Amino acid sequence: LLDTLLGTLVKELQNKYTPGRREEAIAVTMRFLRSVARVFVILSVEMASSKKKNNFIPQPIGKCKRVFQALLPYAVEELCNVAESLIVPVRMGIARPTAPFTLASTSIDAMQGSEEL
Amino acid sequence: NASSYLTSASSLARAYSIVIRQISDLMGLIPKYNHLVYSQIPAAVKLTYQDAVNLQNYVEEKLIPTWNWMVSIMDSTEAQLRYGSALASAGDPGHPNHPLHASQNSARRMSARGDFLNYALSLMRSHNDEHSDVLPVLDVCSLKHVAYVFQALIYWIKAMNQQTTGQNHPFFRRSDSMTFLGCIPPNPFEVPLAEAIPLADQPHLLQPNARKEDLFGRPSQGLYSSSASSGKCLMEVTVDRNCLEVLPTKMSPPLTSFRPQCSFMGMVISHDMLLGRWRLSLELFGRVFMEDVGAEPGSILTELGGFEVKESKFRREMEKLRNQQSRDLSLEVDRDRDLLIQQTMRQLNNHFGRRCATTPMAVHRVKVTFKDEPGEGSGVARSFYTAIAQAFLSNEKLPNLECIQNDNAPLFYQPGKRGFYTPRPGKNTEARLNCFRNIGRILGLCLLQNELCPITLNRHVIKVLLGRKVNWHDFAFFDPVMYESLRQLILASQSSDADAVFSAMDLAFAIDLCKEEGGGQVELIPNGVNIPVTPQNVYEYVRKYAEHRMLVVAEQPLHAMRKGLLDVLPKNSLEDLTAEDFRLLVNGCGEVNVQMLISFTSFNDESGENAEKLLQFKRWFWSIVEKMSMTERQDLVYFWTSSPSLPASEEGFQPMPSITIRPPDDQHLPTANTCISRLYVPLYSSKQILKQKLLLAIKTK
Amino acid sequence: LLDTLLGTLVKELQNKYTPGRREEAIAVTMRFLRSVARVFVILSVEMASSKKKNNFIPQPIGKCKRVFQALLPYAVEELCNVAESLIVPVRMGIARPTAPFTLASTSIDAMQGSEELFSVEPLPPRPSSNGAAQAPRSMQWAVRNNASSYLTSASSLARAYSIVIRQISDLMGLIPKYNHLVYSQIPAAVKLTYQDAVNLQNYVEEKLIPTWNWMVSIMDSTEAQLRYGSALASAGD
Repeated sequence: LLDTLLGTLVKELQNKYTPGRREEAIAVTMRFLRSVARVFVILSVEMASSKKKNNFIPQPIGKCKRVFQALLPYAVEELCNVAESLIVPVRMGIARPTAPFTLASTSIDAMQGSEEL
Repeated sequence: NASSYLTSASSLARAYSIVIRQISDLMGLIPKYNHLVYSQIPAAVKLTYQDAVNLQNYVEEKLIPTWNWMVSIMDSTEAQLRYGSALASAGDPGHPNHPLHASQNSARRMSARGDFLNYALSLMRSHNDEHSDVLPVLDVCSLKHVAYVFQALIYWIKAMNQQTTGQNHPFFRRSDSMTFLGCIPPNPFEVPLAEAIPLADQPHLLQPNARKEDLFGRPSQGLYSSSASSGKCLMEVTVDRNCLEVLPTKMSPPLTSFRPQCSFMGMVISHDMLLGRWRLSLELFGRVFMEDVGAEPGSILTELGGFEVKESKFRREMEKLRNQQSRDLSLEVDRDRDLLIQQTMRQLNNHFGRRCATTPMAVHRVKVTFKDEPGEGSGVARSFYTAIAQAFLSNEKLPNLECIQNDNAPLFYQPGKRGFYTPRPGKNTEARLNCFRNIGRILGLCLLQNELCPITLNRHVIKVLLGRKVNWHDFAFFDPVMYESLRQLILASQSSDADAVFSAMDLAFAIDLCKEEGGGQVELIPNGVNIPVTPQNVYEYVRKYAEHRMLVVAEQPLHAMRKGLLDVLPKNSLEDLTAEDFRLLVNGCGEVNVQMLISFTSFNDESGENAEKLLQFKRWFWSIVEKMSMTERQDLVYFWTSSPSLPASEEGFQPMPSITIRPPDDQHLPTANTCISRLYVPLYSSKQILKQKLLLAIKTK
Repeated sequence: LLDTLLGTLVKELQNKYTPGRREEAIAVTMRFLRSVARVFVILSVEMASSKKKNNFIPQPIGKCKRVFQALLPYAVEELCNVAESLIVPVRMGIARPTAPFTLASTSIDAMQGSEELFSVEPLPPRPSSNGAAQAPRSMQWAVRNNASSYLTSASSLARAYSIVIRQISDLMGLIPKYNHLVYSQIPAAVKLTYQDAVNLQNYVEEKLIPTWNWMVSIMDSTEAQLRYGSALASAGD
């Protein structure tokens, strides 16, 4: 399913015959990559990068990485914007206080937290 | 729960680090995009060269503000730390305000208003550089988010850089274990050994919590305004955040050949120079932020980790490896030193028997037995290790080993400082070769068995055992006296009167080696006797003599010890280990520390007396230990845990040795159990009787 | 004593015949004004401005204000520098956590604390020749650990910045009536010209621009968030 979605996005991005189609494809890809970056960051934060077994990629994180690798030039730009958004409150001294939380050692716990979100 | 600002800041910084790591991976995927993504994944976006270049420009422009922020904070904090270190060097340790004082321990022990006033006054004094004779007020533990951001940006720089990628002799060049990344090494000849390599002068400086500056000398940096007007080639001196924020802001085609190059500051940036520039900050970060900021992939704090991370990883790997094989093997050992040597090598050869070659052998536990002496467990194994180490390390003749297949002088000698030993080769018979292989084998066994083998070795012996490359500075650990003589000769060769002095000394390419190695005159080079030593080739002569005195004399001993250690420990775990780490892991701490004993000590009771008497007895015992000498210290540690050396850290002692109090009695000596390393002490009613009984107990061997 | 010090500073500031005297006098005045700003800021932070009895002036605070008025064209610059020094960590998010403290309601209790902070000795020379506990011994002074919160430190530093900015504003508002209010009554005052006042205003605005941008950004953001919340409440279920 993800492969089909990315194929449609890429095919519409590389369109010259239909006028005014590249810009629409750019906007659609931008919004989709923003959503994928949001879910990727949420899942990555909810997890712990354990060195044991050298997994380093669960199934959802792998899907997000594949999406980023597909539309790479726009994925990196959206990632830059997301990172700057995350870091602006930290480097302006306006971060909202929160309570400590334990990082999930497995993936089912990460799914439950993400699903409530 | 806590609902603190710093937790949110650190979490957001971790999210930023995750995104920056993803950006770095994506950016590094471009040079192989047509092979790693386009060909494999069915849906991919065409990528040219110009769009990749514009993409890099976009990423750099977006990352500039956070880069400036992190540079400001890091420069300011490194300046504060360096000024604190300089003031500690130039200050009086007796004053309460000195950094190296107990009052600054931050754990043993003003008002909140006073603390804030100190912080504000420090900021105001530092703004215009008026911070002299007062230690800067900072809290590095509150800069976790800065640590995360620094880690992310250093990962980015390292990833892209890796995408890009006396006489000058590598023998004289300081090795990786010698120098610090990004800082040039001190000149081997200009600085005396007392300051260039303080570890050689005082071997007793090796401790689990040791700063590499004290052991291997203080490094300098080629920075500051001299031939440098870039912005980061100027060495950080100012403390206030305003100046170190103005400085980094006031300075203003096939796709497979991208070669991304990082110019954040208008100049090519190498991560090594950044690590050198923020050395103290990174040391503090690694020592403080390791549980959290040292866990993410590609952590520089992990790569630059000290002894703690390496020892924990090695011990965990050893536990994993020794538990992966169900083959349990043990030995039969008695006291009689000649019989001890014979039975030990025979049983070790039997341990080697029934297997031909190739894969190393792994054991689960060691169960040393004793004839006519009861006892079984880990304690008897530790006793065997200590006894065999002492027997192998006795300066007296050795029993014949003619039954190894069915060389008289002692194996190890002290070339320089007392307590450190290197092999002495004899006739190079197969018996001595097998004995050296056996000593390598039991050193390996003590490595896997988490037990302290006690054979103290010279540091280059440890290098040849671990497979590193010997530098001239390692020669400084051989013997300080004639090493200093060689350094003085090198210095004198630079003088204008070098030729006359060399002719007067009348040195040739031959070495007169005494009986500790075989004796006689050995030619460094063919026809070297007829070739005198000249200032033109003084570097070559010094190289040949220094390396010859310790490397070639014993090719066969060390080279056999190499397989002796390799036949038990696979080569995977010997990497990421230095000589100091191995010495602290096998030999433990050289001297027994009272504070180290206090760190892991628990007390029980069986007499049933009141708590006051038990507390008084514990205080008396601690006072005894404090007023009690080094040889008696090793005697007491032997009487306690059947070993004379404590392991490197708290973990490594199997039982966490404890002390129990027996019902009072003036005629019963204290006892101990090595299998659990528990010391039972009677509740002596008088001080002098307690001292006498304790000294009698520790005097037993 | 303060009058004599200010008189000598003014006399050496308005001396032209001696070569190189004015620059040295300017540097000395800058150093003295930095020290005065430090003591003034510490005293003000230690205190609480109670509206009761409308005192508005403790004895040392009035002395610092007299010093600032006497050397206003340089005192305002030194106060600007002090305010920037106090406000930079707050707006750069690096404030060192501190425990909350009460504010002195009397001038006889604010003297303590300031005494222990200012009346201190320098470090003597060497005779002859959380994971905080895991820090190296030589760096133990650089690591800490009733509350120890970042927000308390940020608020206190912002309070200090507010005090300094209020003093700066009062001094610059005194400029139009400098001759009638400051020059004639005070024995030791500095002559002020119109171009000097214009340069002073430009300097103050240029120094205050960064914190102004910081507050404008934060306040516009939070106001937009609150307005959106109100609109959604009006349009919500």
